[PDB]
Amino acid sequence: GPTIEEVD
Amino acid sequence: GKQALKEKELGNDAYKKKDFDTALKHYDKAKELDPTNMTYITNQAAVYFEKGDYNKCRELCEKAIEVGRENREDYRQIAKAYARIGNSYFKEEKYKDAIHFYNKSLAEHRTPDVLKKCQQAEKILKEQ
Ligand code: NI
Repeated sequence: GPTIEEVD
Repeated sequence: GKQALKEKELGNDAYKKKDFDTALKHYDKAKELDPTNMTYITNQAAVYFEKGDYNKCRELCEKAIEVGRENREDYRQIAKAYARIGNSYFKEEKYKDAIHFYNKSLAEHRTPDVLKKCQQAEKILKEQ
């Protein structure tokens, strides 16, 4: 489910 | 520079497996080797966000922004840092603040994901 914050 | 980025990438690998301790530590080493790169700080902000620590995430996003305005070339990462602050409000259902921060992000760099998230919040807010 839930989207994860993206790391750069 | 070189090792900084190898530190960030091990952190990135950890974060993606929800090993947040390890991410934060490698992110710290990255920041000690190159204090002027706001990406490591926004990366830490992501960790706190996935931990539920919305407040720390915002704090870290704010610092990343002060470091980036110094760089002066980093509008796209500045954009990311504002949209992360937006996201952290969105998660707490603080939609007016979410939207405000998305607008800040978009004004820096327009991106589809952030536009779509903004419209989602505007709709929730509309229909409340
Ligand atoms: Ni404002």
